[PDB]
Amino acid sequence: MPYFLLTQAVRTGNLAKFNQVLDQFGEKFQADGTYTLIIRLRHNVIKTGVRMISLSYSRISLADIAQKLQLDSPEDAEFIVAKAIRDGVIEASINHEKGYVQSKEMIDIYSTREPQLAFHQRISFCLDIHNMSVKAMRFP
Amino acid sequence: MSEKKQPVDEDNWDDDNVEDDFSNQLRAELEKHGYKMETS
Amino acid sequence: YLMEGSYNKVFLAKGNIPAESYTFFIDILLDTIRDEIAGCIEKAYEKILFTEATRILFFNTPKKMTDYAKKRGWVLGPNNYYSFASQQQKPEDTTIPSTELAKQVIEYARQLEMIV
Amino acid sequence: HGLKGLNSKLLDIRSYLEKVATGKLPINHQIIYQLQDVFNLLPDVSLQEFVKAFYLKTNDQMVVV
Amino acid sequence: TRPANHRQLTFEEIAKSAKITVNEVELLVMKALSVGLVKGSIDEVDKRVHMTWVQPRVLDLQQIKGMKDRLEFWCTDVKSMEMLVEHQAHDILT
Repeated sequence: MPYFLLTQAVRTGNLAKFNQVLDQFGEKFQADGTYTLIIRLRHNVIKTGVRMISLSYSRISLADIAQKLQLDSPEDAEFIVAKAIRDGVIEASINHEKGYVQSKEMIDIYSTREPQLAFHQRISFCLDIHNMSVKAMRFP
Repeated sequence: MSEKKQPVDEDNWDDDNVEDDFSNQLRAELEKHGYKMETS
Repeated sequence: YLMEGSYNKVFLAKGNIPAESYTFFIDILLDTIRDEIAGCIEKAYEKILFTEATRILFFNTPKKMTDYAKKRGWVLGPNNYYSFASQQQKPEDTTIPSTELAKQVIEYARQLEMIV
Repeated sequence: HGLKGLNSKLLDIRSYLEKVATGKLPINHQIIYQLQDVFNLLPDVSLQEFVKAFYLKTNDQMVVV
Repeated sequence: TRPANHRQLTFEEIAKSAKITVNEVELLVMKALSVGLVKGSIDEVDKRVHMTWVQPRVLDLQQIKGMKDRLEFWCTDVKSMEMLVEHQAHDILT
């Protein structure tokens, strides 16, 4: 129960809700020794919050996503999106005047590319089990 | 296991996975969406 | 604060530290942050104004941003900086990988013959 | 098909070069270059001129894989 | 003459060699369709004339030398990678 509502505050980007979970439910976390992540999980949730918005919208403005994710300032938003591009999280282009962020739909992943290339690992996974069944059959 | 370390230390439950998304987001909601009628 | 990033909040916390002896390391903490202004901010932004980049770099008109105009290259514009051209290098990415796609079918058809 | 296909390729292309040297006639004529140019619908030379057949190359391997 | 393709051709190139005006390129290349030297349909959006098949005529001493360059090149390229098909896949056959 103390560890339950935690992930329920991870799905949301509210700071007041996330910090209240750490205060009340932090006692249960002491026995687990999981406190290492609580400092870096704040940076994890802000990536989930921006991924929720970036996947739901074509263009997302920095000023509109500012208070919606409550970054509260334009300057640190330029620092987050910069590191989001460094981590390959977001494809969004940014037009700096005030500024604002203007992105576009990413495509061309298509069909002929990803599924057949992933199927190389799928069949190589399956054909090995054919040997695993033969090896297990040889003992009896 | 029971060996080694670990011994030392429809239903509504299934819908509760989605239902908790209603708790932290947009309530249910009737009243607010019912108040939006006369707003604009 | 390095994940904010800071820049700003670090230097405000750099005002009061016990520390003690951190004075030598916060100078190296500078250089590892200072070279990130060029690395982090782009790619990719369009154009950022002159004094906007100076707000993070502090000073007044240092030779560091002058060294950036050399190192980055990138662009030195009047009263502004540009990312031309464009945003940058315009990746296609390549029409060559159609080759290696035929290479993937080589060993893939071979795995179908291994069973057989 | 590569062996027997490209060996007669080399045997004839060496005799076709021999034409200018000696053994002329055969001029031939004209049957030699005529159907060779029918072979020329695709050369295929550098590099493969498959820009239109590139996406179609893997697209034929699409469902087979 | 060229190895092409480089199959579809731009009207300005026909307007260079054949030195014909843009409005007359239609009658030009489409009449060759009935003669039978080329069957290639014409792309009239960019006004580029596409070619199909080919009409060979005679031969020259530079054509044989030009042949051995671009003919045997098909022989040396395919047989080189054909050995790669023989090399790796001879084990799964035996």
